Amino acid sequence: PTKSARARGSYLRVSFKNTRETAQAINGWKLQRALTFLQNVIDKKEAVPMRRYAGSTGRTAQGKQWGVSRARWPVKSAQFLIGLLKNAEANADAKGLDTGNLIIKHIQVNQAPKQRRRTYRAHGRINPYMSNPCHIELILTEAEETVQDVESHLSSRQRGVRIRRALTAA
Amino acid sequence: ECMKKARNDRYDLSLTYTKDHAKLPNWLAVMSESAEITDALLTPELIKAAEAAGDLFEYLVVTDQPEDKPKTLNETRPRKRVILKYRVPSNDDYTSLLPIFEYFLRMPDHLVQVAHFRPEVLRKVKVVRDEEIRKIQKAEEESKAEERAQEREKAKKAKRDQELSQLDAKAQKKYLEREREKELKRSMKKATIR
Amino acid sequence: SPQITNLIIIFGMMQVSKKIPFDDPNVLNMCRAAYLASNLIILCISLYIKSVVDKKKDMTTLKYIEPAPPGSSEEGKLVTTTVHAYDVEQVKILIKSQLFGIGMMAFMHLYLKYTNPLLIQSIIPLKGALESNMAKIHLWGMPATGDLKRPFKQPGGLLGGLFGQSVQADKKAVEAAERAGRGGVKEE
Amino acid sequence: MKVRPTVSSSRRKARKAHFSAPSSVRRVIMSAPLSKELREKYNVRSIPIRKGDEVQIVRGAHKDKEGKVTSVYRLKYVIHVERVTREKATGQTVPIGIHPSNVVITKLHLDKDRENILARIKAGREQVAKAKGK
RNA sequence: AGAGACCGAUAGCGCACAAGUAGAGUGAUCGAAAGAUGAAAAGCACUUUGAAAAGAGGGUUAAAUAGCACGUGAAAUUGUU
Ligand SMILES: [Mg+2]
Ligand SMILES: [Mg+2]
Ligand SMILES: [Mg+2]
Ligand SMILES: [Mg+2]
Ligand SMILES: [Mg+2]
Ligand SMILES: [Mg+2]
Ligand SMILES: [Mg+2]
Ligand SMILES: [Mg+2]
Ligand SMILES: [Mg+2]
Ligand SMILES: [Mg+2]
Ligand SMILES: [Mg+2]
Ligand SMILES: [Mg+2]
Ligand SMILES: [Mg+2]
Ligand SMILES: [Mg+2]
Ligand SMILES: [Mg+2]
Repeated sequence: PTKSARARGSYLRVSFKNTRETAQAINGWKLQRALTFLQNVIDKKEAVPMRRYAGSTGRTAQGKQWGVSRARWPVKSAQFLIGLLKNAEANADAKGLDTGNLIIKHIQVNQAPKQRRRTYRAHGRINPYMSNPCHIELILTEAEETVQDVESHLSSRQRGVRIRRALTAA
Repeated sequence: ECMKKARNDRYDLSLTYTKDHAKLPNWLAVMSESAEITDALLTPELIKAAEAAGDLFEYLVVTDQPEDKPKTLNETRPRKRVILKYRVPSNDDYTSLLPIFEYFLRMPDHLVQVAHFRPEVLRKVKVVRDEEIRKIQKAEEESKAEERAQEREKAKKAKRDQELSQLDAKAQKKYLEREREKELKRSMKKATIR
Repeated sequence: SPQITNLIIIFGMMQVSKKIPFDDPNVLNMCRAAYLASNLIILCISLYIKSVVDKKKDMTTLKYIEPAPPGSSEEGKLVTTTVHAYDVEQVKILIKSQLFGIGMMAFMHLYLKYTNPLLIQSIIPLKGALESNMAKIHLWGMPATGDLKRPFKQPGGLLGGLFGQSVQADKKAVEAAERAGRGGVKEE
Repeated sequence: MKVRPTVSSSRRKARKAHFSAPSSVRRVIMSAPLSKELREKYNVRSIPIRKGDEVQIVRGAHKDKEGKVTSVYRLKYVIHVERVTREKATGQTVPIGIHPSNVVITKLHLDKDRENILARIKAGREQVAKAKGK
């Protein structure tokens, strides 16, 4: 509530599927690790595993560290997410949080209203040419995450057994 | 006669409004958070006893908030109290003040009897209490944020001086022009708001 | 206007102050006696106004908002009083205005030893006391309505019209300020 | 209950007429009652409100506020009262629109025209009372 | 001009709106979609991050998950948990 910062963006013209995969890849991570990984994705040094939206995509060796075979490098999604993470960093700094221990606690990509264009087909036909923009929303929280009734309605026979056993034992 | 001093000195009394009542004599007044509470507590016995008390009576309060204005959340905790203040007559005629003193002593019993209200009345009071608590933590946060904002402003000025000092002549010129252009752009963006 | 009337009176009074002999202790003492008589008369009418107020013993409830100190950025304050108490308080502020005037007069006449304002000072405090708001409502008996509405505005001059903001009897605001929880301030 | 064929009790027609009335009709629509003192003085119950009138607000969140009518915005069916104002975000002061039927006229702006009006109303009311009292 | 056991924004005239308009056709002709913030714009000052769009604080309001993609806000379909 007071140990968290949040950021969001709406109607961002970036691929919703790629952004969802990237957000799922960085979900639950430390902020610095997520930023480094996103820059690595932009530089094609680390890959985002394509899990749900992966139909007929390619295979790469960089998916080994995720256990998958299909992974890609959604550069545009990585840039948008880097911008949003930086905004969350600025919000945390303004609030006075320790930005060196922040954790990506919440991240969510939703579909935004679609933008319309046209494409021209054979035999004088017109088909839709749509973009799939997304809303992104994320919450960073400071990480602590250090986590460290009685029988009441017994029968008379049960209670007698308990008492006998206790008397016999001691 | 004592409404001014009661409101000014008593923090808890300042959380309530002040309304007259047709039942009471024109020299008395009721201070409450709810007309339902006023109806439940303004008994004819109390009205008659206060009439008997007369001008010796100063005030009678049922409260859970402190006399002085709290400054911390640990301070602002409920603490049930019943207070009775009155002036001392010069002739020592205490029989007139006996009804007030007796009813005051029996106040906890009557309050246990009748001072239970439907959730709508409770929600009316706890909203005010939550607003007060929020006001306290608000000022706490403004003080902390002001201190850290002063620190950040000093850091910004230091960074500007440190990086602007070692640039080239044309680099400094371009940097100043960019600062001015960005400031003007943001000012025009603020001005273009409908 | 009272300003113009006072200035017109002064135009003749400070003429007479340069023509009546002031080297004469007898004439000076006659003027002093007139000034002290005026002071005692305004004592009398202030006491009579207080007596009329006490006789009336009006217990009507009144609420208003006092402004912050002039020109300050502080919060306002809420006053819930009775009309009896407000009348008493304004009689007392008239008394304090007296005491201030008397002190200033004694300072400029006995320590600095100035003599010109004596004629004007023997009239203007008396005229203001006779023309005051309660010298209207109680001494003269006109009703306390309109400009005679209870929470009188600040008695300032032009700087009063600038910074001496009018007391607010707003029902919307009074209710807002009434339950703000601003009592119990640590005098300190 | 209406009887005359020229009068219509159509809600649609009434609303259309009210919300598309011209300025002269809106003047009569935006009438305000007189105070008790003025009513006793002039034998007139209500009059169309005018800029420069002094009014007291008797309904709404601004009850008991008094002031001079500074503008009669017929287009918005409201009036503007001196010092009955509000603050925008910028802190700029804007007047608050008050319906004239929510105020009472405590002091009238009087010139022969505003008065021929009062004399006509008074004469009509007195005649009607006399005829009914016959 | 007055009415109705009529319809209530896919209904009722094609048209509750800059509708016989926008647009199509060489032309004769064809011909839509599209109403609702709030009592009042009081339509978010100011700080901060950002190249910007915007975000985060903060403010207005009875209410902002009522913020000009504005009453309510279903299902299909989607994201997170
Ligand atoms: Mg497949
Ligand atoms: Mg295949
Ligand atoms: Mg293929
Ligand atoms: Mg073709
Ligand atoms: Mg598609
Ligand atoms: Mg239709
Ligand atoms: Mg529709
Ligand atoms: Mg149609
Ligand atoms: Mg054409
Ligand atoms: Mg709608
Ligand atoms: Mg809010
Ligand atoms: Mg809602
Ligand atoms: Mg709503
Ligand atoms: Mg909605
Ligand atoms: Mg569904």
